[PDB]
Amino acid sequence: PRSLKKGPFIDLHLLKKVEKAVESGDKKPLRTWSRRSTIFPNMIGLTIAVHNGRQHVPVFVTDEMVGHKLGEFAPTRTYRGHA
Amino acid sequence: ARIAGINIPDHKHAVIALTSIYGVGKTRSKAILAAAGIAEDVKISELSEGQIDTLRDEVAKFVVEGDLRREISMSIKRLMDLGCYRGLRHRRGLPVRGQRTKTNARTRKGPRKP
Amino acid sequence: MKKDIHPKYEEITASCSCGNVMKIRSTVGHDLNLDVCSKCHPFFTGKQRDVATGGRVDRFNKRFN
Amino acid sequence: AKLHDYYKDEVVKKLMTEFNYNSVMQVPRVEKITLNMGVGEAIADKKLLDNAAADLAAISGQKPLITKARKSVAGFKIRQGYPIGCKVTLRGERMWEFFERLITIAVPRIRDFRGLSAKSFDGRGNYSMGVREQIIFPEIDYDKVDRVRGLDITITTTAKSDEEGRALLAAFDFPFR
RNA sequence: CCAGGGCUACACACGUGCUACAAUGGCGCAUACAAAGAGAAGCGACCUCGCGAGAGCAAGCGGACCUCAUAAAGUGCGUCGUAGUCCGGAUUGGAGUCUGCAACUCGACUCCAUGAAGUCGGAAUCGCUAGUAAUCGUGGAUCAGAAUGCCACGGUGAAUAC
RNA sequence: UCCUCCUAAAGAGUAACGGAGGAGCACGAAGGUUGGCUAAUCCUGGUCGGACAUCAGGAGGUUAGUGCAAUGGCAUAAGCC
Repeated sequence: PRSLKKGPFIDLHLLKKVEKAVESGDKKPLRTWSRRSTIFPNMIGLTIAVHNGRQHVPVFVTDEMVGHKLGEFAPTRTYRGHA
Repeated sequence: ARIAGINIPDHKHAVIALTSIYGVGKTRSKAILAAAGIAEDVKISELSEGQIDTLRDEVAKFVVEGDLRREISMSIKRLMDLGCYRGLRHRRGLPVRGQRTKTNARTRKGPRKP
Repeated sequence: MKKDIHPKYEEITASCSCGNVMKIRSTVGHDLNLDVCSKCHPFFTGKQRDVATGGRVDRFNKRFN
Repeated sequence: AKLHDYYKDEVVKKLMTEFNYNSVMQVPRVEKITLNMGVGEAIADKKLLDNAAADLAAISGQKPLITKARKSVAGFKIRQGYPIGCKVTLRGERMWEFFERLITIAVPRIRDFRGLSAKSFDGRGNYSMGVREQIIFPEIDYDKVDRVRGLDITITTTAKSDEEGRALLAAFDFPFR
């Protein structure tokens, strides 16, 4: 948990990407490599292609996802089972 | 001899009997007895009913037994249908706080069958 | 009723701790002192209080300006 | 006692005013109330059923009848004529006083109570609820307690529908989530 | 050269440790006695603020001067009466603090709640001859943050050698 | 050797190394009388309890039951208490 007198974290490029995707009105999935950024209430409903080191997985922002970070919806380890 | 959900034991002291409630531990019972005014080294056999109904409202001050199991269960449920990392670890049955999954975690992944 | 085989079933006065008094024919063997009543229960009054079930954008704003 | 006279004024007058009854005999009457304790684990020892019978005798006012098995089942290791359950059928004024203690006293004490869902009517207005542990009735000492030992109470009303019996039980202030 | 991931995965097996299963103990109050170290993009008094981790304000010190830094077992008075219990403290939900571009993968700590296995451990096997074993605390290197490890320092302190 | 069904041709009876099943008992109650009662199997509802135990209601009407094989019977019960 970040300290409260720091504010939440979002990258400059992701936040300006979010603003230009809102101002442009277009709602395709856009990609970022920034898993460390907090989701925000202006980003609801749009798709974020989040990097998991290999791929860009599409994340659909919900009401329930708001305060969290972006990496929690892109699992970077693939495990099915041993036996 | 009975608070919001359950029976508290009667021969035990006030804070020790008060921890038998779900949602009330040690500091909660210290604050409950401090707000009530009863000295904690009395027994529920020693104590009458007016003190324990002023205890009843003061433990209604806190989210306790039934709706607390409701809150914890719903919070795990919201994480589990959310599909995040901690929810998915709650789903497979593994540690969620970054413990070592290599050797240990028989509390989480259960007693060692195979 | 079959005369002697039944347990005793007497008029007592129950002492409702919400403030109320009730004559009740019962089996307890004393004047029972119950804790909560059909009156002033949270489900009966309307204080059942199911929580918000989703306050994330509320929580983010009460955290941060 | 209480709920009988409250019935004889308010419940008949309200089911008169909101259901078309040209006669007062059409209004549903809660006729009997049976407490069943399907003990069942007395295939090993019948000390347990013998304790459960006295538990029901402490809950109600009647001495309960022990129910022997109807057909032999090898799925549950029972024999024909083995006493496997216990029941009280209580009707009349004693049923009215049991209904008093059930509503005014007992159903607040079901320990995280959320309201009994009304869809447990079977098709003709007879209700059935399941009380999970025996200490919800204050006749039990709780200094003596041995097992959890719940029961189920089924109420037989003379209603023919589910909505008429539901309005009848709701006229006596049932919780009904 | 860069960003992101991984080195932290987990049907399992083994090694080395730490915490325990309590009453020679647990909790609450008051209180006694150390040694060895480290410190300038550092150590950071006093006071104020918060339950606390901490913050604000900020003197002193390149040090037998100031700071880290209250030693803890012990002692005195209470309470617990042998229960998985006021033992145990894993797990998990919530709310935080600090370092850092950044704490999701994957840090440390604090609070509130929860209260898992465990009731002295199979076949086997290890260390130790005296200020030793056992037990209790403190300190340093690495280091922005991150020791139950490693290296050091003291306190109490045996039994047994035919 | 004995019993039940078919062969057996609508009275009885009727053979085969013809087709199928049982008996060599049980019970002082499982006999007598009086009084009372009525199934199987599904559906719904309900603590554990779940296809199947106990409860409550509905459907159905004897598909049940008979101490024991089969046939004939049985509600006025020959069935259950």
